[PDB]
Amino acid sequence: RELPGAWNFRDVADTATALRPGRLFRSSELSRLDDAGRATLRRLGITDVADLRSSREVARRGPGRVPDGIDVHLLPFPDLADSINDAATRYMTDEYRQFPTRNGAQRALHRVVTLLAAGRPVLTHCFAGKDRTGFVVALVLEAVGLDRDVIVADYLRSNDSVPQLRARISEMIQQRFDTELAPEVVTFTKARLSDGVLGVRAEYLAAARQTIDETYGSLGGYLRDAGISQATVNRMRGVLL
Repeated sequence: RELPGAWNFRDVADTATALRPGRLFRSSELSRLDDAGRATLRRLGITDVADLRSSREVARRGPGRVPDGIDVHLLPFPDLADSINDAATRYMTDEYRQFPTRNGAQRALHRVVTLLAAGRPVLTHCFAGKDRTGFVVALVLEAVGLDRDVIVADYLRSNDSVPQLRARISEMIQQRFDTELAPEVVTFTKARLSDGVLGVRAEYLAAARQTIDETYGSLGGYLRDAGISQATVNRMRGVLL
């Protein structure tokens, strides 16, 4: 259930029940993991972490406080930083729209898939664990043949963490003279900590997915361009399903 010191944590198999449990996990950043959190990671058998945070985010928030025996792979993916909170919806949709072509997006997907295909239990995270992470996870799941509704079910679970993210942001702001704020905090604060910026919606993920088809022709063409072979996909399907 819990990963103490982090939030928005789950095994993807908790939702996508055709997956083997213990293979693909997701969460918020791990920069405040505590002793109980480190023990949870060891207990679950996670050997690899994919840290999708931008290097600014990593600089400010610090490295994931993981136990020994876990390889943290730095895979920077540009962050989402610069009553109508239809403005938040527009902004977020446009951010997702640009995900596929961001510098580092293909690199992150390539490494996550490569690790999974090798039989490594992997935890993928960014800052809030909902947008960048939600994109990468969704493509992984689609690559192994899961239906959209199952992918979206797991993606939307990040809405359950919105109160916890809000509390975390307030605490970061209180500590802003001790630790510089991650750039997304500033943008989310401007957006008046909307549920539209703190949460997720199926329209966001669908915008990114549409851009893959428009730019690369298909998901297969995106995966190929990202150095991911069908052999690797096949191995990943065998490991995950």
